[PDB]
Amino acid sequence: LDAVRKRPGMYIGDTDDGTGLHHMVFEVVDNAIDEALAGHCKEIIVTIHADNSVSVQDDGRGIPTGIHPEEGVSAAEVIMTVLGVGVSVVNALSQKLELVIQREGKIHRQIYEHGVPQAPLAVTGETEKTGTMVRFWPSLETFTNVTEFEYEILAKRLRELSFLNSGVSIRLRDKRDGKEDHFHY
Ligand SMILES: Nc1nc2ccccc2[nH]1
Ligand SMILES: N#Cc1ccccc1O
Repeated sequence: LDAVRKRPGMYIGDTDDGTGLHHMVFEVVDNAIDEALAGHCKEIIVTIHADNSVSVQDDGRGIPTGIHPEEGVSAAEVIMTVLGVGVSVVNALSQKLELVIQREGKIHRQIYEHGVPQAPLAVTGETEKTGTMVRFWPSLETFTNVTEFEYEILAKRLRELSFLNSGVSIRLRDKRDGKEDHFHY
């Protein structure tokens, strides 16, 4: 990930005018849509939190948790840390990122800071549900001037995605002012 950290703009887009900041969400959403497509209920929830973080939840199968035989860490950590630019870029450029995977009857959690895992992916509980959730706090060392998410920019893109990925439900929620949308074709 040091190649990303060296020139963030070349991977995510302009880090001063809001372009890159919003692209962070769209990259995560791309992965969440793929996950939702492979499951039964086919829904994603994008939430803008009051503290300027964003979470993306899917109801897919959960991304794989087993150890990657080459890399020697969880397959989930490989997705988050090894170079559509990929969600590893989002991770590298987030001051904090929380991953939650529900899969094979277990809840798994991991925290990253600036792309660095704070501990290995760990089982924290049992669950009947399946899916993946990522919440990320964009790094204010990287993203300047426009540091807050504009609802309308997210809504515009998610609407476009709902037509293309027809039969995937996309919910957008803003916890700052209560605004919400439900895109479903
Ligand atoms: N604040 C801060 N920025 C970082 C960038 C890369 C790795 C660790 C870091 N801690
Ligand atoms: N959110 C989300 C997500 C789903 C699958 C793989 C990576 C992700 O960041």
